[PDB]
Amino acid sequence: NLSSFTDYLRGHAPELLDLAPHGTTIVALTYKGGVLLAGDRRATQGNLIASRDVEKVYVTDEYSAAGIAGTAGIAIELVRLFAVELEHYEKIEGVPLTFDGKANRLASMVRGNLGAAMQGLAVVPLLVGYDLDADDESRAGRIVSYDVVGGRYEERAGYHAVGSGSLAAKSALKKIYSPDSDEETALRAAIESLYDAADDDSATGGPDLTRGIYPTAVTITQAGAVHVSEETTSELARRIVA
Amino acid sequence: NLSSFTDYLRGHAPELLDLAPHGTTIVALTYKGGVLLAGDRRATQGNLIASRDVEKVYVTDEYSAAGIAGTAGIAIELVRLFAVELEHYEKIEGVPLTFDGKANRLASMVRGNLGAAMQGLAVVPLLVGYDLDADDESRAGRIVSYDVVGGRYEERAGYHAVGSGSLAAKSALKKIYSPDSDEETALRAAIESLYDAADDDSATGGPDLTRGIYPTAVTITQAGAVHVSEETTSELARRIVA
Amino acid sequence: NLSSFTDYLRGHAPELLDLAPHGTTIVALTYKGGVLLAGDRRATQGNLIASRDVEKVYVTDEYSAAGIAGTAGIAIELVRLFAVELEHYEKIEGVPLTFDGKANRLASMVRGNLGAAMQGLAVVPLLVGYDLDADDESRAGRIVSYDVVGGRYEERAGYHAVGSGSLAAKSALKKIYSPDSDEETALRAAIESLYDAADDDSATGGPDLTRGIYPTAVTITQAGAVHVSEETTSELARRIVA
Amino acid sequence: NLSSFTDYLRGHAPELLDLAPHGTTIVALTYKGGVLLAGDRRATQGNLIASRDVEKVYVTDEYSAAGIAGTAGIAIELVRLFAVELEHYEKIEGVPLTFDGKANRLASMVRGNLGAAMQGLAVVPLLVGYDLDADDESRAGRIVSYDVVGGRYEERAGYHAVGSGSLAAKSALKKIYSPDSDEETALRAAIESLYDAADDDSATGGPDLTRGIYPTAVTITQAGAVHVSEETTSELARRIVA
Amino acid sequence: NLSSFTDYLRGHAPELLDLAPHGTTIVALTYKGGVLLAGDRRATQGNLIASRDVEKVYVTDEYSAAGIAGTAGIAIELVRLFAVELEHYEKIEGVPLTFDGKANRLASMVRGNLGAAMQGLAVVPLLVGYDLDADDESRAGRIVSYDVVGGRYEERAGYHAVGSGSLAAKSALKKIYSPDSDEETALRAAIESLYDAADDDSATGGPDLTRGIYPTAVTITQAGAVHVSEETTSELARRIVA
Amino acid sequence: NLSSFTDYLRGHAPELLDLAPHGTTIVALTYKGGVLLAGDRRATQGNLIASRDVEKVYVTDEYSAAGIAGTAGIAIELVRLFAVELEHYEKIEGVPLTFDGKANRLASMVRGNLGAAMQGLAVVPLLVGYDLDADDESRAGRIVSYDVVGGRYEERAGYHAVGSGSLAAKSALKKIYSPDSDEETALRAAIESLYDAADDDSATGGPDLTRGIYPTAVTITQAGAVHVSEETTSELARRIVA
Amino acid sequence: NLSSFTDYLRGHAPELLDLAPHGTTIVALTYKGGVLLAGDRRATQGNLIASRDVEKVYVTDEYSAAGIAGTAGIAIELVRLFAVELEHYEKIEGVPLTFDGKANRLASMVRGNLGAAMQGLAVVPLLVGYDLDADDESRAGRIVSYDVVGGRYEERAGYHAVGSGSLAAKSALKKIYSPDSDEETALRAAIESLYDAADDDSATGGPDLTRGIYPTAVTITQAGAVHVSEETTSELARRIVA
Amino acid sequence: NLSSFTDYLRGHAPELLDLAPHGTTIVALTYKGGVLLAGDRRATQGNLIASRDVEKVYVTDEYSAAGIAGTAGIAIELVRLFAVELEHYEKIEGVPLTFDGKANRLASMVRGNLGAAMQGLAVVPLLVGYDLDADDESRAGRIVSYDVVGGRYEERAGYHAVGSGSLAAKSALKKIYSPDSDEETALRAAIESLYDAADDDSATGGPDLTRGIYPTAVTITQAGAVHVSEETTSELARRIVA
Repeated sequence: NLSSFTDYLRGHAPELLDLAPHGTTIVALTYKGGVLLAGDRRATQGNLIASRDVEKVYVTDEYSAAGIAGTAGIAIELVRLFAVELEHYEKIEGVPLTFDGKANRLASMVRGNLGAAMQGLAVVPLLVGYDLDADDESRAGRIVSYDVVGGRYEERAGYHAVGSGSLAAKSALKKIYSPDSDEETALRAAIESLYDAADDDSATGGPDLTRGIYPTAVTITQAGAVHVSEETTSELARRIVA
Repeated sequence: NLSSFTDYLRGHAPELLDLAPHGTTIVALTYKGGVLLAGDRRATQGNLIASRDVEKVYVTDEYSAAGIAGTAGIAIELVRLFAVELEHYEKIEGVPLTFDGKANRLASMVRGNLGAAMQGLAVVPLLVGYDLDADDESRAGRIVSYDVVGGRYEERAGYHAVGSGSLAAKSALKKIYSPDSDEETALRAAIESLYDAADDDSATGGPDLTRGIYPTAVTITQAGAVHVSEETTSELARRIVA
Repeated sequence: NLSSFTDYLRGHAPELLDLAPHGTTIVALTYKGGVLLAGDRRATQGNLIASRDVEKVYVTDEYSAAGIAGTAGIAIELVRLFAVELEHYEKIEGVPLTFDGKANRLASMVRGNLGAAMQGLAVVPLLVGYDLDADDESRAGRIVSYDVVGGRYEERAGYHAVGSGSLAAKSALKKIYSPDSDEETALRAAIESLYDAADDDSATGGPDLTRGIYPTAVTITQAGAVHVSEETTSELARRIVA
Repeated sequence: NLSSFTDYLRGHAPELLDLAPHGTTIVALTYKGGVLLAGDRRATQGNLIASRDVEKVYVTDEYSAAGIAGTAGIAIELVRLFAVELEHYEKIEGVPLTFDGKANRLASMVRGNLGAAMQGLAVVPLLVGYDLDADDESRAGRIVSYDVVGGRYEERAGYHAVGSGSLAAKSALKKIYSPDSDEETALRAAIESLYDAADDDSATGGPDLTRGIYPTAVTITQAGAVHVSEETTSELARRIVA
Repeated sequence: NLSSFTDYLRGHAPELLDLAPHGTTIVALTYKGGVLLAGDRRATQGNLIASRDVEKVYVTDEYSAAGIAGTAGIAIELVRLFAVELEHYEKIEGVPLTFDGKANRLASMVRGNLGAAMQGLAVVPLLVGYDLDADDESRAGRIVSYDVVGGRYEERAGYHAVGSGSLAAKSALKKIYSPDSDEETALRAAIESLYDAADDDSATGGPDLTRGIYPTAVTITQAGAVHVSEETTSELARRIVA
Repeated sequence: NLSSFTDYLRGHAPELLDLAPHGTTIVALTYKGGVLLAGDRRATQGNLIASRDVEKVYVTDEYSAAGIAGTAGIAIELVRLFAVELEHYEKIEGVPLTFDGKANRLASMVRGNLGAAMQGLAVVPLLVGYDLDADDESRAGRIVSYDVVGGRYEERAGYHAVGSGSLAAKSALKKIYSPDSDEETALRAAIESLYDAADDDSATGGPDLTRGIYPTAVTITQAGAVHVSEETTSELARRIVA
Repeated sequence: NLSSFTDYLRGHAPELLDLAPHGTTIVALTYKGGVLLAGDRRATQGNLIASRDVEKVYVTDEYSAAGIAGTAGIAIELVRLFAVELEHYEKIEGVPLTFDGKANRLASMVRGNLGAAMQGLAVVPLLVGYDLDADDESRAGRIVSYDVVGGRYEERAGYHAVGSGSLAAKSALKKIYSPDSDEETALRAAIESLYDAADDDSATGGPDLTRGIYPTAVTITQAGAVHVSEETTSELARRIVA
Repeated sequence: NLSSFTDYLRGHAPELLDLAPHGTTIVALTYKGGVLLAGDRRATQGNLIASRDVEKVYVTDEYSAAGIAGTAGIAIELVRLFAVELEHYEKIEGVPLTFDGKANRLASMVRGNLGAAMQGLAVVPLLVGYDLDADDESRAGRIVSYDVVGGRYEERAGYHAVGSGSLAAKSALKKIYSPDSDEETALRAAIESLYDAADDDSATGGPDLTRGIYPTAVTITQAGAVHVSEETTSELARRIVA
C-alpha cells in the first residue's frame, strides 16, 4: 500500500519478519564495465564443516545483486524477500526502484533483524549494482555495505567484503587491485583475495582444486547481472595458483 | 496531523522509530557571519578502523545543519528523519519552523532513542543554524548541544564539540578561538582543534595529508547553509600544519 | 630419587609442573612391522588459522613416540618433559622403561594437568611404540590413548586418533583399514583418514597439495622410530587424491 | 644456582615475578644478512592516546632482541628481566646461551605471567636473533613467537608480527615481502606493513610524517644487533610514501 | 477534558510523559513581600563540568516559579510541561489554578517520573509562589518541596533547598536567615548559603567572581514573579564576599 | 640488605606494605634551569569536598620530588616511604641513587599497590628531578610518569600531569607552554593549566583568589629542590587571571 | 457506578492508583466518650531527619480518621483518596458508609498498594472512629489495623499503634492504660507512650519541649472528630514530663 | 622490640589485632589555651536506640585524647589499645612520643582495621592534643582526622568533627566559631554544633535537658587533658538553648 511487499506482510502477515549453520567470506569489486560479487561456499556450524557448495551471492534483480554473511538460515530468507520486495515494487509502480532505493530497503530489512542479531543470529549483506541513473556510466557500479543496526554505507574504494576472512580479503585487495580494469582482471583479483581469505581463516576456505569447490561469482553491467559459469572460474582459479 | 512527519509514523507506521561502526569528533563555531560545523570522517568499530570517508555533518535545512556522534547506523537514519521532519513541516505549514522549533524536534527524536541509548547504541547530535528570527543578525549564529535523555542546550560560548575527541577539541578552541571572526578564521580554528582532537584520541584522527582524508565542513549564514569545498579544506589544513 | 626426572622437579623446582593457539587431528595405526603416527599441522586459535606447519607428533624415545592434541602451549612442554622423563630414567637405571611404564608415566603427567584441563586449557595425547617385551613381535606395535583425568587406555583395534577431526578419521579407518599390513599401506591409510578428517572439520585440514602442507608422520618398528620424509608423504598424498 | 638470575629471585626475592597503558604492533623480517624488528610507538589506554614515543623493541643481548606487545607495564619489566637473565647466565657460565636457550627462557617468563594474562594484563613477545650456532650462516636469522600459556614457536616463513595491527601487517608482508633480501629492502618492507597496520587499526598508527613519529627498528647480524638511526628510518618512510 | 493539558497527552499522545548532564543546588526563602528562588548554574556529568550557565529556576506562571534538581534532560521538559499545564488550565477555565492546585499538579508530574527515578534519572523540584488566596497577605509567600514518589510538602520554616549542596545551604540559612525581611536581605542570604553550598560540595560551586558566573534568582510578590537582573546579583555577591 | 629500606620491611616487618578521600590534579614542567611540580590542594571524597589545603607534592630528596594522585591515604604513606627508601639508601651506600634508580624504586613500590589498585584504592605518581648525571646540564630536568601496574615512563615533551583534570591541563600546556624557559615562566604556565584543569573538572578547582587557596609548587635545579613560597604563587595567580 | 470514587478512577483514569521520606509512630486509644489518634511528626529518610512538623493523622470524615505509617509520599495520597472515597459515597448515596464499610474500603486501597509494598515503598494505616451504628454507645469507639496484603483487623483491647516505635508505645500502654477513661486521661496516655516510643527509637522522637515539636492528636466522639489544639498538647506533655 | 606494644602482639599474640551498636557525632575545637573534644552519647544499632550514655571521647595520655566514630565494639578496643601503645612506649623509652608520633601510630592502628572496614564494621577517629613541642605554645593545640585506609590529616581550621551529624556540626561551626577564644567559649560552640548535629540527624541527638543526657567533653592544655564535669556541661547547654 506504498508498494512495499514487506510492509504488506507487516500489516497482513507479521509472522514473516553456533546452534545453526554459519557463514563465510564474500568479496566485491568495481570496474570499467560494472561490478561483481564472489563469495566462498563453505558453511560452518562450529569448527565443523556443514556444507561446501552453498551459494552466498544472489541476483536481487535485473541490475543488482547482493551477498549475505551470517546465519545461513536468517540470511537466506532475508535475501529472497529482498528480491521479492524489489520485483513487486516494479510490477506495481511499473518502474523499478532507484539503486539508492533498493539499498535503503535492504537496510530496513536488516534493521529489522537487529533483534535476532543481538542474540547471536546476526546477518549482514554486501550490495552491488549498476546504477542506471548514474551520470558517468563509467563508474556506474556501486558497492553498499551494512551495519547490524541497519546502517547503509557507500564503498567509494572499488572493493569491499564481508565475513570471517573479510579482513584478509580486504587486505589482499589493498594490493592486488587497481581501478578501471577488465571484467576478467577483477573477477581474477576476486578469486585471489578469496584465496588469501582462505589462507588466514579456517571458516572460509576458498578455491579447492582437489575437491572441485569453486567460488561463486556474479557480474553486473550495462546489460544486467549474470552469474559467471563454473568454467570461467575454475580455469580462472588454476591460473591464480602460482 | 500536527505537521510532524514523525508523529505521522508514530500512528501509521511505528516501525520507523562495539557490535556496530562507531563514532568520531565534531566541532562547532560561531562567528560574525554565521556558524559552522566541521567533523572527522573516521568510523571505528572496536580499535579497528571501519571507514575513513564517512560524512558526519549534514545540512538539515536551508538555514541549519547538524552533526551526530554515536552509533553511525542510528545516527544516520536519525538525521535523515530530522531533515524530513523539517522539510515536511514547511510544505504543510507553508513556512519553516523556528530555529527553536527545529531544536525542540531534534530533541524529541533523541529522547526517542533513549531506549537504545541505555543499551550501548547511543547517539548525540550538535545542531547549528542561522536564526532568521534573531534580533541582532550579528550574533545570529547558534549552537545547540544534547543529552542522551534528550535535553536541549544552548552553546553561549561561540563553540562546542561532541565525540571521543571533543574534550580535546574543546580545550584547543578554549585557546585558539576568539569571538566575532572571519568565516575563514573560524573554519581555520575548526580544522585546528579537529587536529588536536586527533592527537589525543585514536578514535578520531583528523586531517591526514598523506592519505587525502580531510575534515568535512559546513557554514551557515544569512544566505543559508553550504558545504565547504574539498579544496578550501586541504589547502587550509596544509596552512594549519606548522 | 625414584629415577623420575619429574619427581625431582616435584620436590626441588615445582614451578615446572580460545585465548591461546589450539589443536588438530592425529591418527595411529598398527601393522606387521610396528606402529605409526601421523598428524595434521594446522594450529587454530578461534576460527583463525594461526600456523600451518606445527609438528604434533614427537618421538619420545628409541622405541616410542606420541602426538598430543589440545592447547599447543601446554602440549608442547608436556611431551618434552615426557621425553626427558624417559631418557633420564634410562641414564639412571641404565636400562629403559617398560612400554607400560612409559605409558603409566605419561598418564601421571596428564593427570597433573587436569587442573588446567577443567579451565579450558586441556590436552590429550596418543602414545604408540614397539613393545620390545611383547611375546609375539608380530603384534608388538601398540597404541595407548588417554583421558583428561589421566586414564590410560589400550587400542586393541589397530588404530585410533585424537583431535577435532578424530571422529572423522576414526570412521574413515573403520573402512579404509585392515590388520597386518605394509608400513606403506598403513602410512597410506593414515594420510587418507587424515584427509577425510579435514573434509568434515575446518579445524583440521589435512594434505594441501596447492600450499605444500603435508601431514607429519613417524613409524616405530623393531629398529626403532624414525620420522618419515617429506617426500615419502607428498608423493604419497598425491597417490591418495583420486 | 643453575645460572638462572630468575630462579635466584624465585627462591630469594619472589616479590619480582584498560586500566593501564596498552599496546601496539611489531613486525619481524628475515633476510640475507640476519633479521630485524620494527615496531610502532603508540601506547593507547582506551581509545585515548597515552604516548607516541614508547620504544617497543629492545636488544636483549649481543646477538638477539625482542618486541613485546601487551600491557606496557608488564611488558617492560618482563623484557628487562629477560635481558638480565641472559647476561647473568653468561657472566656465570662464561659463555652465552644457545639461541634455543634464550627462547626457552623467555617462554618460561611468559608462562609465568599467565596468571596476570587471564586477568586482562596479558603480554606477548616476538623474539629474533642471529643463531651463532646455525649451520648455514645464510638463513642464520630467526623469529620466535609466543603463546600466553607460554608456547614457543618458530617463524619459518621469514616474517611475523604481533599486536593489534598484526593481522594487517602480516597480510601486507604476504604481498610486499620476498626471501633473501637487503637489510635495506627488509627494513623497507617492515616500515611498509607497519604503515598498513596503521591504516586498518586505530590502536597502532605507524609512520607519522607530520609529527615526526617514526617506527623503531633493530637489525641483528653476524656483527651483532644494532638499533637503526632515526635518519635511516624517516628518509626511509618518506620513500615508502607513494 | 478536565482542563489538564497533561491528561490530554495521556490520552491523545502518550509519547510525551552519570550518562547524562547532572544537577546542582537551589535555594528558597520566604519574606515580607513574597518569596524567591536562587540556584547555582553548574551542570556536572561525572566529576566533569558540563556547563556553567544552565538556568535551574524557571517562572512557571504569573504568581509562581520552581527550581528542579536532578537529571537536566528530565528536569527541563518536566518544568516546561508544568508551565503549559498551568497556562492551558487558565485559558480553558478562564481563571488560574489555586496555588495548592499548581502544586498538586506538579506532584503528579513528579510521581509520573518515578519509573525513571528508580533508574538513576531522578529529578526533584522546589516550588514557590505568592498565594493570591492566602488570608494574611503578609506570609503569602510559600515553599513546596517534593518526594521522588511524588509527595507534596509545605516549607513552614521560611526556607528550603534541594540539590547536592542542599544540606550545606540549609545549614547556612539555619544561621544566616531571619523571618520577615527585605527582598534584598533574603536575596542576600540566598546568594550566601548558595556560596556555602559551593564550599562543601564540588557538584555546586556558587558565585564565581573571576569567571562572571552568578547564581540565578527569581522573586515573586503581590505584583508577580520577576527574574532578578545580572547586576543586582553580582554587585550583591561581591558584597557577600567578606 | 641490598640497601633497600623497603626490602628490609619485606622480610622483617611485612605489615607496612569513594569510601575514602580522593584525588586531584598535578602538573610537571621542564625548563632551562631544572623542572617543577605544581598541584591542586582539593581532596574530594564523592562530590563532597573533604579538604582544600592538602599538599600533593613532596620533596623526595635533595634533587627530586614527586606528586601522587589517587587515594590520599594510600598516596601519602607511599611517598613517605619513597623518601625514606632514598635517604636510607644514601646513608648506607654513602652516595645517593641514580635518578633512574629512584625511579625504578618508586615503580616497584607502585607495582606493590597493584592489588589495592584493582580494588578502587589506586594511586599514581609523577616523579621529577634534576639528573646530576645528565651529560647536558641544560636539559637535566626530568619527568617520569607511571602506570597502575607499575610501569615507568619518560616525559620527553617538557610537561606532564596526572589527576582528574590532567587531560585538561595537558591540553592547556599543549598551548601555553614552550621549551627552555624561565623558572618564572614555567611556574607561570603551571598555575595556568592548573587553572584550566579546574575549569573543566569539579574534582580539581585550582587557584581560588577569594578563599586564599593556592596551588602547591616545587622546583628542582642544580641547587636542589625547594618549595616555592605562598607569595610567589598568589601574586603569580593574580597575574594569570586575565 | 457503585458509588465508589475509586472505582470511577479504576475505569476512567487508572493513572491514579530509603529513596524517599519515611515514617514514624502513631497511637490509638479507646475510651468512655469515643476514640483518638496521636502521632509523631518526624519524617526520616535514612538516619537523616527530613521534617519535624509532618502531620500523620487525618480526619477521614465526620465520624472517623486515620493515621498512616510508611512512605510519606504513598501514604499522603492514599488517605486523601480515602477521604474522597468516603465523601463521594455520601453525596451519591445520600447517607454515609457504615464504619465497617469505610474500613473495608480503606483495606481495598491498601491491598492495591501491595505492589509498591513488596518493593520497599509500603504503607500501613490505623483507622479509628465513632460507630454511629454500635448498640452500646459506651464502647462505640473503634480501632482497625491493617496488613500490607490488605487485611482488616479489629482492636478489641482499647489501644494500638503502628510505626517504628510502635512496639515501644504498645508496651508503654500495656502499662499506662486502663479502659473507660477521660478524653483527657487517654489523650494523656497517648502522649506518654508516644514519649516512650521516642526513647527507644531514633526514627520517632516524640514531644520535644526545647524545639516546640508536639504530637498531633485527634478525638472522635458522638459529636464527631476534632483536632486537638496545640495548647491542649504542649501543656499536656509538660505534665507528662516527670 | 621497637617499643611498640602493638608490634609485640603482632609477633607474640596476633589474636588481638547494622548487626552491632553504632555510632554518633564528635566535635573538635582549637583555642587560646589548648584544644577539646565533645561528642554525643547515643549508640544506635539501626533506627533503634541502644544506649544513651556511651562515652565516645577518651583521654589517650597526659597531653592528648581522641574520639572514635563507627562500630562501638571495634572503636572501643581500638582506642584502649592506642592508649596502651602510648603508655608502654613511655615506660620503655623513658620519654613520651611526639604528637606526630602518637598520630602516625593511631593511623597504623586504623590502617589495620581497613579489612573490617570494607565489610561494614568501619571506625574512624578524631585525634587532639597539646603539642609539647610546638614552637608557639599559643596554637599548640592540634586536630588530626583520619581515613578508613588509614590516612592522617591536619585540621588547620580550628575545628572538625566525625560521625553522622558531622556534616551538620561542621556547618554550625563554620558560623558559630572564631579563632583564639576562651576554654569556655569553645566548649560552648561545641555543645552548640553538637546541638545542631542533633537537629538534622536522628543518629545523633545531642543535649536532652528532659532526660539528663549531656555531651561528653575533654579539654587539653599546657597542664594536660581533663574531662569536663557534668555540671560545667549541663549549666552550659541550658545557656545555649535560646
